[PDB]
Amino acid sequence: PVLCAVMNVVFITILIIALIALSVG
Amino acid sequence: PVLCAVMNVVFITILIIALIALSVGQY
Amino acid sequence: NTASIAQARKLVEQLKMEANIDRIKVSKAAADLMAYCEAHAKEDPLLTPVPASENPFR
Amino acid sequence: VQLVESGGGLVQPGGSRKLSCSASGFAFSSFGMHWVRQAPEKGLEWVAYISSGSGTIYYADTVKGRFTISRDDPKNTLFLQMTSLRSEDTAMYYCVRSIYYYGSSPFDFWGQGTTLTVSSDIVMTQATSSVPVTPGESVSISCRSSKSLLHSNGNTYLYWFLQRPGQSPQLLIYRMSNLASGVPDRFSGSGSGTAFTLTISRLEAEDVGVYYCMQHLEYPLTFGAGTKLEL
Amino acid sequence: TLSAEDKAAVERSKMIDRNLREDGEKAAREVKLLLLGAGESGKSTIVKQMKITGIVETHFTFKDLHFKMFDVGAQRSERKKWIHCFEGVTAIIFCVALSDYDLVLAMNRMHESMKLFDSICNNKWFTDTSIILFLNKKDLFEEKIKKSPLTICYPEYAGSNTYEEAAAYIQCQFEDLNKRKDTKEIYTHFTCSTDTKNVQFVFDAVTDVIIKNNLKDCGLF
Amino acid sequence: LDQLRQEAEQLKNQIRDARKACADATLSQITNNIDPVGRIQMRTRRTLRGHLAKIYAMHWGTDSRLLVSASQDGKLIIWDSYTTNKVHAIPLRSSWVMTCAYAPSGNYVACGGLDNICSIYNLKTREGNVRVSRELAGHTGYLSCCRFLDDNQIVTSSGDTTCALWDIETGQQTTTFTGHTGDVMSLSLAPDTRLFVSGACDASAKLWDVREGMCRQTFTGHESDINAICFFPNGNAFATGSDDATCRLFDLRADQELMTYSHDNIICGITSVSFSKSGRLLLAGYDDFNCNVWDALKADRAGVLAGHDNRVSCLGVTDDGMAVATGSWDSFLKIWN
Amino acid sequence: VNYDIIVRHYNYTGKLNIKLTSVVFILICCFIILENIFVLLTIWKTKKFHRPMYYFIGNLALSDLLAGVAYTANLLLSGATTYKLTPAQWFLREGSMFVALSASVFSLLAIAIERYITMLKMKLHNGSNNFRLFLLISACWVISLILGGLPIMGWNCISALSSCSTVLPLYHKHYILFCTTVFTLLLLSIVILYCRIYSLVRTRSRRLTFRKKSLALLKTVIIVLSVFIACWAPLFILLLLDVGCKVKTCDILFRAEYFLVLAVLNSGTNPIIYTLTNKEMRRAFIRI
Repeated sequence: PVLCAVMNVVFITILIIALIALSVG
Repeated sequence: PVLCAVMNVVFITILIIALIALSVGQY
Repeated sequence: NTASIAQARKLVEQLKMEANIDRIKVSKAAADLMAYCEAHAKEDPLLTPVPASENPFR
Repeated sequence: VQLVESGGGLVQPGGSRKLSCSASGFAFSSFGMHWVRQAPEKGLEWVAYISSGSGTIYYADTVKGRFTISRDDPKNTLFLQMTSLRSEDTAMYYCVRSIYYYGSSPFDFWGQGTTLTVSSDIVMTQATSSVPVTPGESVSISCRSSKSLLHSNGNTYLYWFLQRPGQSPQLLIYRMSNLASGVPDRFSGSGSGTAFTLTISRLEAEDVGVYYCMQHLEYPLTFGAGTKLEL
Repeated sequence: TLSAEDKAAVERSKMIDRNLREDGEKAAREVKLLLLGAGESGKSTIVKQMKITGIVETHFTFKDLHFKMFDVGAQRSERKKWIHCFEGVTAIIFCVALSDYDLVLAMNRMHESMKLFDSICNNKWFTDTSIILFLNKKDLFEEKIKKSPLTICYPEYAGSNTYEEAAAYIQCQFEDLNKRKDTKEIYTHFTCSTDTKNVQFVFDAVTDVIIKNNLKDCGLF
Repeated sequence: LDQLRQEAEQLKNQIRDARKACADATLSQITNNIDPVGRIQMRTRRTLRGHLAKIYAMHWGTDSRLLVSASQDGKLIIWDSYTTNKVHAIPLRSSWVMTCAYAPSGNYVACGGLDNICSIYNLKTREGNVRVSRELAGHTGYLSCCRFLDDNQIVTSSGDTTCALWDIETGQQTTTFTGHTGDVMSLSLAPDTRLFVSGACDASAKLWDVREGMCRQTFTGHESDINAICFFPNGNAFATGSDDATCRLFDLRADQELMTYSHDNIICGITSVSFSKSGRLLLAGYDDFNCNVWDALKADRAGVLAGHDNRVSCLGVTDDGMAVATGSWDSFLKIWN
Repeated sequence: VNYDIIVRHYNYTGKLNIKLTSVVFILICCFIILENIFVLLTIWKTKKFHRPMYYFIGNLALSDLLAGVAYTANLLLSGATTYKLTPAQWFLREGSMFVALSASVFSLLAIAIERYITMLKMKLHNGSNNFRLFLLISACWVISLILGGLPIMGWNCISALSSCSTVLPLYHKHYILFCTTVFTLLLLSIVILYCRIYSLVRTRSRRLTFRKKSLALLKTVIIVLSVFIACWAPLFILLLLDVGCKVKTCDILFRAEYFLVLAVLNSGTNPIIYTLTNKEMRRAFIRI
């Protein structure tokens, strides 16, 4: 659905944020 | 469609595995 | 008038036709209904759930 | 119902040509359209297919890249833009109507054909290219496939066509048992996966011709070698 | 895992889905109006105002709105058996003859119109569908009240028998027949068989109903 | 006049006395040693999306696979219930459709509604589209139900307080069944198609003869109008659905009511009834968005098929009894077993 | 990157040490949490299961719930006891609070955008347009997460000490001016959108002409804009006077906990407005 698409987008986004956070950490 | 969805799933798995590797190893 | 008598006697003849019918006993009628329901109970895919092998709707 | 093709003639090897079939008498935008060709002394052979709405296009492996199929729905025309012709590429090109839904009869109507002269798959096998006929029999021919045509739906996508001498091929039986609208009850189909049989009863004329068995399980749709019967 | 024919069947199904969605989007931008009112109420004048048995469908257009009017008074059946087919209309045009305040069916035609309006305005299906009340025969009502009193229809009436305040009294009666005032609105108009402001009034009332519907849609109302 | 009225009163009392004289024991007193059907669990196997308005009727094909459904967006859609494909989508000339019917041979569909005409669409044409074969006009009220006898005869029921038997080839009524006093809301054909019953808006179902045109019997007992009616598969009993939250099972040979299917929890009208294949189950669609599954011999169930978000306006079982399809005003057909 | 950096940063701000404000703030905050749960379950409790105009009140309720839980996490872990936290945990806490508030403001903008689009296109029958719900809600959550994670992704004050904000020690100052600029842009966009909605409704209702409201809309618009400005703009002017003044002379700061609790009170009073003004869902909200 659309809620699940938004959920996948926010999950991949928080994953990229964690990835850059480890890249600086 | 289905090819873009499979590519997105593969990219999500690659990001998760890269995060797991950067958590195990270091830079 | 004329239409009143026409409608009244139409109802009268219709009920005369409806009253001269052979009635069987309600016990016999319900016995026939339950005999039909028991004779065909195996071929009822909603009564007895059919296995998913031969169920066309999975 | 009319399918009339145009664009034939003679072409030197190489180059280009455009075949066009004008459709009249049916809802052209609802039917998928096929191009099948027939060499001068050979059987039928599938060439191309465009869906309804042009959303799906297939070609034969001996044709892909050189040809282009296209349809013009408001003009009720079907086009075959063929480039880089070869000497083997000469044939009579038929335009074939085909509609696909549950219980439909695709390949039911065929065009008249235009002669064109040039100066892994499923193998369908016919028994013998000729069957003798003496008055007072009931002929029964066979067509053995090289793959189980019985899909998991229960359908068995094998068709039977009739081509009268100097005529266009006519659908007889679709999905191996369902006889098309307008054919007598003489023609009957039977068999199993990889084994099929067309049974004719009560011998008469008008059934003289070459009988082709086509499969429709997957593309490309491969015909059979044809089976002539004469007397 | 589908065969060669099943894929083409699914493709035909998807084209059919596409045409159904196109037809739905085309039929969603069209006002659906329902004409009601007793016989000889002058709704023939209203269906003639457009100037561009069973149910009768009148398609007319205006300043960027396509209207469809459904004259249902032709068929006589139990109205409660098919009135739920119109529970999604935009408005309800209700024609009432002002000149029928003294005529009798042998009862009173104005009372029959009021009973029908009471039955339709407070129906459980049109619980928020607004009503566009037309009051036809205003000039005939002028001459009739110039000759005959209004007390024959409303004995409880006590005002002076003149056109303006008696017309206001009739409108007040019809609007007081509205049990549900929080959800629906009644846009009264004193039409005649002469002028062409009727389509303008229908357009204005439908535009107001569209504004209220959008306000209720996006939370505000 | 008074002699005719008193004669009708005495004759109604004679009919009532004859109906009481044959009621030796009720159906509960005789179907008491029957082990119950247990709990009937049905799940939505299919959900057919594509209608954009309230679905008003449906009808299965005789091959138990193809549907037809009429909604008030002006579309007759013919589904392939096994794969949810839409075989055809017929645009109606009048979007106010209240019924549909699939011919027993599969060649035709029919539909009608507030336009008073019963249009008959030809499905298997040579030019590959579905075109109106006939428009049967002659009713003066809305057409509420229609069933095919064969490819040439269709019987309709309208709000003219009358039913009629048409000849499709000519286009004119060969028989008009009169005798009701309210809007005829539904009919149901016999398995041998020699008789049919019709339920009207006067709380009475009448058993008609197709070849003769006369009303054989009349069945009273409902407190309100009858919105739906179906036959027991045996052909000599039928169930009626009324607006007083009550199904009743009448019998043709006993000429009276056998059993009433009601529940104190249920206060909403009934829009559609249908028996199962063996007749043991009596499905009934209600106004409270549900679809209760009654035991036709015990009358002791409410086995809910709750899947809809609006009034279940139509339902029907397949000819092989394999599935139950219910259509509702929420524009979705669901298929149950 | 040890604790010495957070200690020396607090030394750079002078917030070093060595209250009932916490208990009243957690009272206000659990009130916010409970009303958020109420307004969020009400969407699930009713038949609003599809409701494409809804899910926006749901997103606002969800982000307000996250603002509540983030304010609990901040208040329980703030004060002189904060020194036991690592820079990672500190960045995590502050970024959580910022992503909560930014998600609230962006969801409010999404509500205003959907309302303006619905008001512009008259759209006689209800329109779903799920392709736009995805874009709006995903943009809300993604941009809020970006603004909350910009500190933890390196853009911070661990490199140069001169850019230190005395309200948030480890935070970069240019990041704070950028975040408050984005907040001001969102505020201006929301007010412009609602004023244009009112203009559209007023002119369209004025064009009509019949004898037998628009001012009822002005009440809703003015109370929405009023609570939004009155409970968010103090933080805007606070951070503006922080960034645009000399260092260590802004003694009127250090009471930002009251500013933070009023800014989260904004989020907490949003759902009571968006469920009391909407009578359709107030019908669904029968009792507590």
